[PDB]
Amino acid sequence: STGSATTTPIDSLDDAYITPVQIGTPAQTLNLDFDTGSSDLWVFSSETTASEVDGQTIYTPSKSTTAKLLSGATWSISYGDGSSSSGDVYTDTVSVGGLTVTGQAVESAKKVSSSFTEDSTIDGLLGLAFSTLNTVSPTQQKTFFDNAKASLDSPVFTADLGYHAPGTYNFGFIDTTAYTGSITYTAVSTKQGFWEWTSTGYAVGSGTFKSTSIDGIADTGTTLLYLPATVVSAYWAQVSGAKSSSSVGGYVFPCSATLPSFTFGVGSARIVIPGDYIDFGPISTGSSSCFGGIQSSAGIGINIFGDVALKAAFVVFNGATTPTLGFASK
Repeated sequence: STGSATTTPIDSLDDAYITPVQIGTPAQTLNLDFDTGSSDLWVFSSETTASEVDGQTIYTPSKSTTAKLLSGATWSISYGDGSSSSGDVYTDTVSVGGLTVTGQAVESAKKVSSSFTEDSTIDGLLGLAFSTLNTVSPTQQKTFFDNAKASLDSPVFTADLGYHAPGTYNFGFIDTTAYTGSITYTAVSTKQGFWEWTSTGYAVGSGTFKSTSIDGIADTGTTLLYLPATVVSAYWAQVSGAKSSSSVGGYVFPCSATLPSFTFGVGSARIVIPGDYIDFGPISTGSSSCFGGIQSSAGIGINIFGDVALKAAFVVFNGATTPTLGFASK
């Protein structure tokens, strides 16, 4: 089997991407944030504290003839951005782009943090990291991909995120028309539960490539590119007037600037992030100070190849017995 679904930016900045997901019988379609940095499929629901729902579409398990309470199971998750959610668990039928999993754990939120409430466009998350990170207790549950894997034509999914435009998540096949050149594959460590890999270096604009190993995670659920402070300083030094602002929470730059590109290495291959992908717009409405899309990972504890990086590539998440990651230009 295979599946193919379009993923759509939630706003004009590509702050996140939503993908429609069918849950239950009859189907209830929710728009979920596919997150290769976590491993829980959780949704706003009829159980979510009413004051914490503000415009989201909810899953109502009592209206699904295939929903079953997973007795005694609870979940609770905290994300790197400080947000969180928790609740109980159903199993139900879940379909993405024509690919169906029966008995998928659907984590129903009883509580969500303010950031989730305040974002009316995201109805929940669909985790695509390794199932070892799943938070369900006392019996850990499998991700949608893990459940689908054996049925897929090939044990892979691909992320093809757009810049200020829709893109595609495919399951079970590689669309050879979706990228240019070849796909370069690189080793993955699953030791921390992430799609963790090592970039071979970087360049800023038309500058020379610096060969240096940068361990980080391919994370579709993180907006920005978070890299070591040395790398980030080298980038922003090429933008007149750019500075790190403790008050704002990162590097800012004059909105009148033209940003240089940023290249990262995948083995001997190179992925170029155009400068415009690095612009996250005014820090507040009407400001002429703009927020940068490349930020320091110092104090995160890990480097994160988030959407800024991934949307410059066609990315293969290869879930073979020994997982790997592939990157192609597009």
